[PDB]
Amino acid sequence: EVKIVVDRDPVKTSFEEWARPGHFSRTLAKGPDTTTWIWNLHADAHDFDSHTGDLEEISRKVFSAHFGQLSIIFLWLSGMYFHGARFSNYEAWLSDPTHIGPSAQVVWPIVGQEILNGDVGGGFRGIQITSGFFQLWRASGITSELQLYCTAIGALVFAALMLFAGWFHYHKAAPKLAWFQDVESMLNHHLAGLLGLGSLSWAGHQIHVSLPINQFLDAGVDPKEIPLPHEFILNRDLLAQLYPSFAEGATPFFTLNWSKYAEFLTFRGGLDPVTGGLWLTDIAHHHLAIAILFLIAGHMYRTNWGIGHGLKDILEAHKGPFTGQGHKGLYEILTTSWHAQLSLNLAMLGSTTIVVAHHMYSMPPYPYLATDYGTQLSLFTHHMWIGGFLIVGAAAHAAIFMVRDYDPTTRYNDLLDRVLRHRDAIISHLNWVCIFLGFHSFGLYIHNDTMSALGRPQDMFSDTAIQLQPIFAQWVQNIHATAPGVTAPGATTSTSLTWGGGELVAVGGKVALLPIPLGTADFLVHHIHAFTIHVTVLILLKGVLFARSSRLIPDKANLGFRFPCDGPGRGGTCQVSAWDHVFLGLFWMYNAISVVIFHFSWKMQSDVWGTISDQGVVTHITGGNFAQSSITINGWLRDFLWAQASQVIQSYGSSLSAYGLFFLGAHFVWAFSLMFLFSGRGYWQELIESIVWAHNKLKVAPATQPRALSIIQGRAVGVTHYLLGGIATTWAFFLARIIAVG
Amino acid sequence: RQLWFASKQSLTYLDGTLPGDFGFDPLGLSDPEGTGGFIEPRWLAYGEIFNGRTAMMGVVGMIAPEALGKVGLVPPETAIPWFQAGAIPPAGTYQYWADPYTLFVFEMALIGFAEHRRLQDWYNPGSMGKQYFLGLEKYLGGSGDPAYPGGPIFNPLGFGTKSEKEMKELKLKEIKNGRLAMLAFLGMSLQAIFTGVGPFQNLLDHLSDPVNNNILTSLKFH
Amino acid sequence: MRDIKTYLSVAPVLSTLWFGALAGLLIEINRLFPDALSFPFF
Amino acid sequence: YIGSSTNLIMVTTTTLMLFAGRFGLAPSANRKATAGLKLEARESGLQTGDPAGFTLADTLACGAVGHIMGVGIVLGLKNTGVLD
Ligand SMILES: CC1=C(/C=C/C(C)=C/C=C/C(C)=C/C=C/C=C(C)/C=C/C=C(C)/C=C/C2=C(C)CCCC2(C)C)C(C)(C)CCC1
Repeated sequence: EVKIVVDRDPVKTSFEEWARPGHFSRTLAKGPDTTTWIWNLHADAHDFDSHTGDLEEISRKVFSAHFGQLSIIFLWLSGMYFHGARFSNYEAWLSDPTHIGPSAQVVWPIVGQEILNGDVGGGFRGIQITSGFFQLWRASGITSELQLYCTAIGALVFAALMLFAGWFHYHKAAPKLAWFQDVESMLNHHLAGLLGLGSLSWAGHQIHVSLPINQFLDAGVDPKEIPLPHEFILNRDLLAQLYPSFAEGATPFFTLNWSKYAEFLTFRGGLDPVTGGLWLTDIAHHHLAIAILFLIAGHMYRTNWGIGHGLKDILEAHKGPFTGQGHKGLYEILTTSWHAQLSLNLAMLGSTTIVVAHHMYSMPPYPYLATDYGTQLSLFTHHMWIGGFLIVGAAAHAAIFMVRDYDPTTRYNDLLDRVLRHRDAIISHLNWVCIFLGFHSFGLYIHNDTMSALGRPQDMFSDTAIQLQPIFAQWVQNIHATAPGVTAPGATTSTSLTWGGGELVAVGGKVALLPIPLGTADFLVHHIHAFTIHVTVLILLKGVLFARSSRLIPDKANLGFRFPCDGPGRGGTCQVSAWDHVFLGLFWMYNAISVVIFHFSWKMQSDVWGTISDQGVVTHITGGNFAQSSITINGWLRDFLWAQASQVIQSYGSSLSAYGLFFLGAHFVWAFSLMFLFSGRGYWQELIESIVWAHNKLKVAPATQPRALSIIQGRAVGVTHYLLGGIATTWAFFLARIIAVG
Repeated sequence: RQLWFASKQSLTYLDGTLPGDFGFDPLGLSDPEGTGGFIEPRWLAYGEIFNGRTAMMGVVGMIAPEALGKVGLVPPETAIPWFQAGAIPPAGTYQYWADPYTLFVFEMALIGFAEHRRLQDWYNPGSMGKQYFLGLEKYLGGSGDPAYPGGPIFNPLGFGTKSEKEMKELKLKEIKNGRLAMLAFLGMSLQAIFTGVGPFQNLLDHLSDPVNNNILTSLKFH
Repeated sequence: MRDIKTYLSVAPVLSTLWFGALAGLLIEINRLFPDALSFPFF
Repeated sequence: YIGSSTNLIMVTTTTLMLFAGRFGLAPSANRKATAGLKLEARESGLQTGDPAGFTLADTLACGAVGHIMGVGIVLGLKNTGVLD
């Protein structure tokens, strides 16, 4: 069956190699005859599958690499907790979080950057932050710098431990194949073990530490004399004072009359007006139910005993009439090629990151989070960016799998075979859908702008003119606002407040959430999003499906994954490798994310965020001009892009001045990218040649023969600089604007 | 081999090498396809021996003081449950002939000396009887197997007279008493975590009143 | 040992330490001569 | 509080689950059910004292499932008092 088989001490911890670069690649280890060697060295370091031919060694290598990654993550967490401990105003922030700006970074007074340590309130000076740690540290009842300090220490310990574990598992006790390739027990554990018990232990930490101290702070007390956590579990009488049921030990649970615990485990829903956040009772019930669900899920597959399924015994049964034999053998494909798994997991992880970004703003989990505007905004846009990048990586590695490790002779399948057998139909129909959406979602904006600039407003696309109504969205919102009436009696309000029914939650003269109406502008922006997503999918899916062989080049696969072209023959064959398909799709994903985040910023600052008067009149941060100025590109310039770019541009000579400076460098690089994206190579090669002559004239010609970057590396550096410029520009814009006005 | 809840991965390596193999291992840990460091069957027998011995000593000692206090002449100055002796600060403490912490690190250093030397012997058997040790050198060679050291330092009276059968009896006795002491220790500690009054007083209770049956209450308290 | 010496003589780490030392020198000069615009020695 | 709703429900569910196992009415350790029928018993190699080959896994899995089905059929207690 399945056992603990491993091997002993393959590679010794000897520095013999560190002084010899490129030991892994036979060609690289010979020596740098030119300068392209030092590019090619970094370029293929992590390329494990091109260093061997057996999956055992590359599996060991990736097992060690995961430990390296985890060590870096732990070190980052430790740095964060430290800087919170020794360099923040966290205690003053806890004193009253309504109007005290979270700052967690000071700068040394050397070169005039003292102005960076701007006024943040609470007798502190420091660069304001928007990471949003403080809402978490108030949720977990840290409420003391000693806790941050010791947590940073423990994080450092875990980091060193993981680094050790890595070194040991690669060098000394290397796992074997029948361990890795055994996915049944891995699924079994990770379902039951990691996620379930994780959520369970967190529910523990919440019901036994957070809930009481948070309730006390909501009652209003200086956290100095707030009783320490362990003094809430050792002596029961405190929790007894809080929750009568909680003073009944464990009888009401075991004896199946769970309703007694109804006080601290409940299903209220909505938000908590004391902090706008979620009712921690609800989130505790959530984490606990999720723990139980993962535990009961974990027991699916047979591992050693006689019960349970087998991932081979599940696929082959499914075989429909149209497709034929079904998923037979697919189990072998997804167990014999790492790149396949990397692609699948990257896709699912990007999608989950996006849905996390979405669910965050509309249901603020933490307390006093939906009122620190910049934090909410920055979190949402960061998660969106991460999701986009993960998705593109998924597509790229899927293409790499399609090229290298796919083969019908032994890694056969009858499903993917059919899929590839009609690729042309797929790409054609997706292309036509892309054209259709492009037309009927952007030409609408063009028509609206034109009919505006021609003095014919009553022929526009808006509520006051020829009208388009997003009826399905309002239908769903009505349903979600009337569902807690009959369908979900156990709830108290709608699942969130953004559903089109209820009241508004406002703390400290500022609003946090309220109903959200949808106008024709929302219809148009949603169709823009749909179109751009469809085009990115078109690019990447075409790349994957045509990575093997196209009707232009018959044997593309033999030429490898990443090569620049196939010469200028047959009318020119530039950018045919799947690698170049990903190079293209990157820009379109960037554009999709950019327009999405702009739409989000405008919609929030024009319909939700803002301040509330003493009487109750709302005056939003931007005045609520969305439904009347999002329908013209010229509007986007005037109402949003130009106007709300003030705070970044007057930012010189103030605390926010750093956000100003980047706003130029971001643009600059942004420029710079074109120089690599537009030019070619031969020109630069000849220029380098003349420069080498000019040097050689002075007996300075270096033996590391200069060489203009190879084509693929040129495109890579170009796209990297371009993404950097764009993202840094929107980053500076967002931070400066929101943290200045809000 | 009195089979109590065995399996086949047990019998893959539990072929009767440990003194008195009963055949009880559903999981099948030490399967010898790849010998896991510290999962070696030799190491497993070593571990059961060492653990059971420590548990015997602990079950005697933790219970000794208060128990003796009952109708004995060890003063009530130490009439305290083992889990209230001071090892569990949320229970009790005591003023000793030093402070708590330095005492702990000192005893840790001593036990570390002993067990480090024992482990070094484990790796290289007999190899302690070479280096200068201010005497004691001509004793620590052991009886070959680190499992069973022997030696007049650890064989004073003299048993297993001319025999391996007598050693087999004495030794079965060892495994049985180790497992029994393990059970008794674990039970005392669980009562302590759930009852809260102390083992010997629990006997004081369960001598007369049968109705106790505190699994019925399942009351979880400090 | 000599292997780690030849590794340390590889341009990345040497360059990082050299640049760190140079930057430290410059920032220390700036500390000991704030804003240092002209050459007020001759 | 013994013999009441909770007691009787839990005991009857778990005992009927164990009987379905031991008599051939459950797809336990040495029985894997197909799309339809169940009687496809095949061995795992887990010989135990039970005369029908019941290891210390199926006699635990059937118990877990019986307790789950019991808790589920009882905590729909909308007709015997929402509080006991
Ligand atoms: C006749 C006979 C016999 C038998 C007997 C019997 C019938 C017994 C029973 C037994 C049993 C009776 C067992 C049981 C088991 C059970 C279990 C093992 C359970 C578990 C449970 C759990 C674990 C739970 C869980 C949970 C929780 C905790 C919460 C949430 C929900 C749930 C439910 C999931 C013998 C063998 C003696 C011998 C021969 C003759």
